Amino acid sequence: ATCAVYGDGHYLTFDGQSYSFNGDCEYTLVQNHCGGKDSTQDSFRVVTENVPCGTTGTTCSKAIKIFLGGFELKLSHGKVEVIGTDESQEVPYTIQQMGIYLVVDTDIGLVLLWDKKTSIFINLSPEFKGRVCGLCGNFDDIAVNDFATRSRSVVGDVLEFGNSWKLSPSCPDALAPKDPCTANPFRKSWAQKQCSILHGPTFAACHAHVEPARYYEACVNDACACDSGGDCECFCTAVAAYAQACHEVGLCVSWRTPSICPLFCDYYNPEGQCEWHYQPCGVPCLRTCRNPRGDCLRDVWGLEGCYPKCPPEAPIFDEDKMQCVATCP
Amino acid sequence: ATCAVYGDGHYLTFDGQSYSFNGDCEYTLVQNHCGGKDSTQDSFRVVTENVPCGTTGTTCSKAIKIFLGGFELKLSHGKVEVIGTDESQEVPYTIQQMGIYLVVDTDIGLVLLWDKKTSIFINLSPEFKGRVCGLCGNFDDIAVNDFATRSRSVVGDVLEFGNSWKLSPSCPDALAPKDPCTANPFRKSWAQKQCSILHGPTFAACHAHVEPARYYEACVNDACACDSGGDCECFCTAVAAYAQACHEVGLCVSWRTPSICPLFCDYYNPEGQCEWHYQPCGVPCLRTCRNPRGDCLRDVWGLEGCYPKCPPEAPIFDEDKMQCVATCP
Ligand SMILES: [Ca+2]
Ligand SMILES: [Ca+2]
Repeated sequence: ATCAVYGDGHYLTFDGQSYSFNGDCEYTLVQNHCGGKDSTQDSFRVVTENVPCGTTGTTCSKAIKIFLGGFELKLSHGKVEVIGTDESQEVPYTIQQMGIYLVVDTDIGLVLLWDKKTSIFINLSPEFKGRVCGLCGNFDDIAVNDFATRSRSVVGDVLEFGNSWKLSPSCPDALAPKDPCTANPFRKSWAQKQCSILHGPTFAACHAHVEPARYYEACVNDACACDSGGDCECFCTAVAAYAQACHEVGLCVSWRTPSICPLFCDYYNPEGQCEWHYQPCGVPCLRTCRNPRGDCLRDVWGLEGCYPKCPPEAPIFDEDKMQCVATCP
Repeated sequence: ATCAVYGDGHYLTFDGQSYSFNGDCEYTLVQNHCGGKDSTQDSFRVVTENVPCGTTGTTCSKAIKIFLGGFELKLSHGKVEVIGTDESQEVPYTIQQMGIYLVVDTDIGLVLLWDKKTSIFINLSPEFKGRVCGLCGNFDDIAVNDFATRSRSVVGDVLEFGNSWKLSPSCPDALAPKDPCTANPFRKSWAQKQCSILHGPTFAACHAHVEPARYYEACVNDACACDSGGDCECFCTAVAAYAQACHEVGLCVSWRTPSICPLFCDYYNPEGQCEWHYQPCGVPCLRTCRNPRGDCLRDVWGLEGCYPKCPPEAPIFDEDKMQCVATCP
């Protein structure tokens, strides 16, 4: 159970519902109290804005704003921005970047994952079941009642469900998308050649467990649509979505190849030093000044991305100068 | 003095002449005896074929064939293929891959550099001056007489000069190219943003020496034209052309950034081992079973690409399993 918003309008609910829509507006994914009685009076809210990326019109998210007790977080250009420093209580969120994921976790039990480019995953702890409303549907493990359109009513119109959670009072109404591959037929051969890796023998373990046909067509559509420049990032995000979906099951897999989506972990390594090896499965509990060896958050998973390989001498990471120091003074 | 064929129809002669043309045919760059008296009776010849890469019609080279004493080399799909094993004399060429360059050298003194995708550079030793004919012009350090169109005549028509060196008797005549950026105006902003790095402070050392305006517009044109997919490779080749042109002067520079054209030298490193650090300047003389420490070819330059960093124990490279073994048994 985890919200899966990625690429161009691909969504997967907690209860396991897959739909699609595109719209250039502001939307909220997770709300507290559903606008009613404030039971826990926390009023958590996560919102996002879509920009017309790509000439096909298939917009993708650009910025994410998080509201928590009068505290606001702005995510844009790969840098975290905070607006509003309430002089009460304290900081309730932790900002941590792991691999190619930007992770923010709340003391309430809310965990968000950010690829810093397009994708985003939201998971909810079981104590908040049912009483959550948004585009991700009610967290009740029932794919039937996940279409509550701000009025406790389930409607078969995915477009109506998506439009019901717009934020700007004066914002253009979203509409059904076109066919990216029919729009760009000349890219179809290259797109199929690139996205065929998912059905290749490398991902056979996940193929034997889940059905990647939806993710396969998602990769094809994303590659077809991405035509204004930098299609490599579109393809990499499309693949990494299914990679994470397989990883969260529990069985680690490896899919990176120097010809496709190549990381450059050597760059962070300074001169005369080599302590950054890519970890496919995902690093276990680490040690650093902020998070000691004995302390770790197990709600996170292996994920992916370059991680430092600190020497046995000074294995603690610093997180301020991106190196392994013995201890932060 | 070095032939510089790269991207989509970009050529620079030994004597320093820059022109451009595109054509889907077979052409010869360097010929021996110019079809006349065989002085050294070596009859060296390098030929190439152009394929309609990209929807703009700007073709780029795909395969290179080398003729040397009845020995033929086929270069396609990133793998070297040899056709014709004469049962006389011996092998006169050495096939070696260094960094992101595939290098073949002849005992005569001919050196070729291959990026395995599009680009190619040809240098000539001084003993072969003047008596060489081809698209690269006569090797006499004179930009005036480099337009010999197979008849010892210089013609101001670059198109005519290019067509005069076609090989297939029945092959379509080449024509002047269009404007890639006018063809794809929506890509102009992204292309300028990507190609502006050359004029950025990183390459100021070469900016203070050579004039990169031609290379700047070449990068812009290449990024504009590359639209059928994989524009990242087009941009990377366009940048690396100027990078090599600056490197051959003598002053080493660094331009790689994990956000742009990122190498994945970590991949070659096996588990528990980190002995592949990217070298910007280019590795000095190496040691291996084929080429010992005392033996090295100094005609080559630093170039670029991932190189192994063998430990002080077993520093010899094997070249058969891509690792550093003590000595080949
Ligand atoms: Ca539901
Ligand atoms: Ca000349």
